[PDB]
Amino acid sequence: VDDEELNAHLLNEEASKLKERIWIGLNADFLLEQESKRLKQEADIATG
Amino acid sequence: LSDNAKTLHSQMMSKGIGALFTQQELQKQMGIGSLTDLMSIVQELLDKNLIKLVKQNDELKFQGVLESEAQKKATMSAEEALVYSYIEASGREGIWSKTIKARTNLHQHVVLKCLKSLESQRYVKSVKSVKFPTRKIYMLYSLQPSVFTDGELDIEFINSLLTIVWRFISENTFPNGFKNFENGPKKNVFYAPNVKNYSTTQEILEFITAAQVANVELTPSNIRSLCEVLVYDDKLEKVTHDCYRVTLESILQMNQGEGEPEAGNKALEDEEEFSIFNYFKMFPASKHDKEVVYFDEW
Repeated sequence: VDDEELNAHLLNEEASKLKERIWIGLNADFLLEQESKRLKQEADIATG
Repeated sequence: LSDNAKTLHSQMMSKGIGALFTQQELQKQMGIGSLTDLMSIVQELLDKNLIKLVKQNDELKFQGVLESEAQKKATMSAEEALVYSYIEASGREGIWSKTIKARTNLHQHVVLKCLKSLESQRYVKSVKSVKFPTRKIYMLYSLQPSVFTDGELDIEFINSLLTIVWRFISENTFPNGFKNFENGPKKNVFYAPNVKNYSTTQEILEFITAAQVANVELTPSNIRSLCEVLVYDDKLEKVTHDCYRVTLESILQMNQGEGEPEAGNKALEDEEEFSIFNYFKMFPASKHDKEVVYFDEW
């Protein structure tokens, strides 16, 4: 399927941490609520 | 809050063990009326509430926690911190659902949404009783009271501890292997049964101390007394203090396994009452008046 599409999926490492910066800056509260919900679970499943 | 420095004065007077003398000093420092007015304001700023007794006024209770915040867990309602303050002073065991229904004469689904909205931040950490009459649950912290060393111990290791203390008292108050066969049992028992004639007298707890599993098995000589009462009403006589006398059913159902094989010594007398072994009557064979006689559905 070499029709300039297989050689254009991913770009380099340079303009990728900027995308990671955008994602962590915007989609942050849901990830914090998910990690805090995991912390809430592994708090309240210790006792019975 | 930040009204004045009297919040810091309340912290300094509520640091240690306080009483009515602390409030005597707090009214003794400055002029009385402004102190009473500002102290009423500070008590209206989510602080300690007074106590009506024979004495004038007491604190509640000794600490300076000051954590209700009145507006911020997830939403804003002046009903939730009330219910949290109701379950702060529950006491030893906890509070009922019918008790919190009886006070404040509210609905039950507001109690359910209090349950959910306070379980969302871990203040409904309950302790479960052995029985559930009316759900005696929902205390603050730590699952403290437990009404439970032998009560909540059901069921398998009660039987295991029962079997091993039965084995230990059977090997202490009687010798070890002289219950298997009748070839001179126990040798004129305990060597002409005089003044040797001993028993445990706290030695049973020493044998428990020799081996545990460290979950609930630190018994302060009271669960041992409960199992003592559990054993002298079935198969032990226990003349007055601590002399157990395990016998009169230990030998039969202890040496039935690999000690009492077939081709014995002599045939038994008819209707030995102290015997549970070899009682069968039918492959199917229940035609006529065999042993089908007992109680016959009166």
